[PDB]
Amino acid sequence: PVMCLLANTTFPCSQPPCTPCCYEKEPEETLRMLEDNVMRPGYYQLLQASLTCSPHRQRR
Amino acid sequence: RPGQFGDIQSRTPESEDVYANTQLVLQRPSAGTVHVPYSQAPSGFKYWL
Amino acid sequence: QKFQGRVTITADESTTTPYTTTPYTSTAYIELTSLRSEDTAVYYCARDLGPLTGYSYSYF
Repeated sequence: PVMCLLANTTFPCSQPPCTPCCYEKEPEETLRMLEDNVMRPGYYQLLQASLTCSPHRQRR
Repeated sequence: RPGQFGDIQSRTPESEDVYANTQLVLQRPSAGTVHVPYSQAPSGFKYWL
Repeated sequence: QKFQGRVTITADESTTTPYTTTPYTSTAYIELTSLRSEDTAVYYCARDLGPLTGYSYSYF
């Protein structure tokens, strides 16, 4: 694996920080990672889970 | 001669005795297209005008 | 809205060159995921003129 930064907490980059429906729950909280994970390789794994992979429901 | 005045000639405005020397060459078709491509000198009359 | 996030619809690139004087072909795939008994049906692909007809809505 490899580990994301949330604010102080960490989680595996394929996994969500918060679920279900990450952005649809809390836009101004979903800001927190997308502030600063821009330099990290895990950004497009985190983005898929948070915003695109399977329209926040089932499987790709 | 091709591409100049008199590239096609005709003894009268009603004769069938056409002489022509347009240097027409047929070329190989391409890419599985059905068409006929060719090269000839453009009308020496259209140029002369 | 019922099928987004249940389903993936996708296609394969047919030809990128500015040709096909050969007969044209296109290939599509659909995935259904997390199946329940009530998803049982017959499924059809169908051709749609919507984009060609000025980006109108479809008729098949």
